[PDB]
Amino acid sequence: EVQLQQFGAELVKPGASVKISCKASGYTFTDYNMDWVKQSHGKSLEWIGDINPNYDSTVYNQKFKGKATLTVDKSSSTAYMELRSLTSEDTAIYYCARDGAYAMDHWGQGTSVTVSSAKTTPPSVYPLAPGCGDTTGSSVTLGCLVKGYFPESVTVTWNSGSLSSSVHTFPALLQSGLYTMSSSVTVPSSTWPSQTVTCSVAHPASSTTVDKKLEPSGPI
Amino acid sequence: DIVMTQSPSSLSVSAGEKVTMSCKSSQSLLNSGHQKNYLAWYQQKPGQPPKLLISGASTRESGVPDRFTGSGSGTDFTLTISSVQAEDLAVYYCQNDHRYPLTFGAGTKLELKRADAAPTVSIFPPSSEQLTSGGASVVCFLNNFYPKDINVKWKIDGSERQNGVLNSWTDQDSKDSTYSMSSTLTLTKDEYERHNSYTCEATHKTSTSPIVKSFNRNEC
Repeated sequence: EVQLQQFGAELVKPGASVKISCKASGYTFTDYNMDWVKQSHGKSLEWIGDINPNYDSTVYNQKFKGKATLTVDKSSSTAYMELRSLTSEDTAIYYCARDGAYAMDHWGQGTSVTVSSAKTTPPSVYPLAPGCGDTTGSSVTLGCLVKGYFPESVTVTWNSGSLSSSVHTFPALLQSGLYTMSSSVTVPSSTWPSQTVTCSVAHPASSTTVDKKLEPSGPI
Repeated sequence: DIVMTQSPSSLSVSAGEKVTMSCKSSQSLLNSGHQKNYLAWYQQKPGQPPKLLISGASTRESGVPDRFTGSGSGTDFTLTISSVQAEDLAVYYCQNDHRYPLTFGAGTKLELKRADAAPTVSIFPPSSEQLTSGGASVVCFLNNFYPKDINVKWKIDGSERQNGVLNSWTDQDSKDSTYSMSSTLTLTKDEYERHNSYTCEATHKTSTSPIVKSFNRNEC
């Protein structure tokens, strides 16, 4: 329907600048304004500013004056936020949203921004399969351990979405400057190992995707 | 700057019940020109952007269930859910949509209540890819319990280990309102190979007898 696609660097070095993008689709870009919004620590939503794409008219929160700068390119129906002089307090999720008569009625999916001098590190993907001699059981839980990656954005797809129910995402924890998360799935034992189960680990920050197949430990 | 103040900060109920949240502004939100109050409610489910439920204090967006009702006037606003369902687990924010700078409340978290449930426990040996990497993590999944309160005891050859243990709870589940948790004991390959029995013990108020799950490395 209406759709807002955000893009931008997820890892940016302190004191530098990043420009986030927001591609609008499914409505006339120039009939509405675009708001930008900072969510920090998954908690507090702060409004950054407003841009009218007709007049290039902008209204900033004073807190963000000089930090953020809103722009658009009506040609491609895309709004841009540029943050500058990046600092550890600038590390957060940044949303664009369409502002009309019904407040912010469609939001982008957010750009997670991490300010850090550390370099990007793709995850190790380790399969979690019942091993040794375990009960076959009426169901079987398989998992993947996604370890040693930075920055944090990772998504784990099981069998290209076919096994989307019965999926547990375990939130990442940061330890020695690297993240580790895991992801479990539970399926009938009639399913595995007779049928192939794969966890697909996408780490955009490193442009890496890793398919790990969950393999039985011995023959059945 | 208008100040939005939500109450209660958290709220737990059972499926089918009705709830009520308060939002109070420091100045009036009434547009006397429009004879409308520009207060907006948003719902943020874990890992998703905020989604608009209601603007103008009382107007639902298309496709928002009429279990949701916004009411109030001036500075006193309330969001009302008639029959809470498991899916309604989320943080609800109100938003000053009347005067720059737009400002949000800190949000009210709606948690769920169901019957106490016992965790389904699975253990997993280190993978052969992680042993090749020189690490060795032993993972235990405790799945679909209630309450979130749960203790995991790791033991190596009947001896109690508490050094490399990392735990991660899921957000509450939008279908059965249970929690899951992932306990990971990480050793070097060196120490892992010098021992044999590996156990995780799940003590949960759902019983007095812990749920235990173990394996011997030599059999793996």
